[PDB]
Amino acid sequence: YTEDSIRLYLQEIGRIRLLRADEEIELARQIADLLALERIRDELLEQLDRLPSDAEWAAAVDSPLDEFRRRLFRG
DNA sequence: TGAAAAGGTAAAGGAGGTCTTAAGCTCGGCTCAATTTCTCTCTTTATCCTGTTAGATGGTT
Repeated sequence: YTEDSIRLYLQEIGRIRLLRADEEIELARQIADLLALERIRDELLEQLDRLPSDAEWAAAVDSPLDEFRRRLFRG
């Protein structure tokens, strides 16, 4: 039960293991997928002048709402 | 009826206000160089935004 705040942040950091290069490549692919999906949604926002619903966004990707949502989560 | 006793009138003179000029000034207008604002352009910075590919991976006092 330390009072220092920086040391607590450093401990919280140390509870996470460094990535490996293959892990970086794998995560980078999912990040790119998320970015493209976000760009599409942004297009729906311009078309709808409102936030698209997950169903409309899933419809914009021709994807089942479950599959789409899980892909979004992974990203 | 005579006689105070007050009340008038017509002057002279003064006191006071109101007019007239010779001397001088200074004051505004008029011109006319001689310039400070103003308002456009025409730039020229002042400020903000985005990106950067060797590898790096837990503090100092």
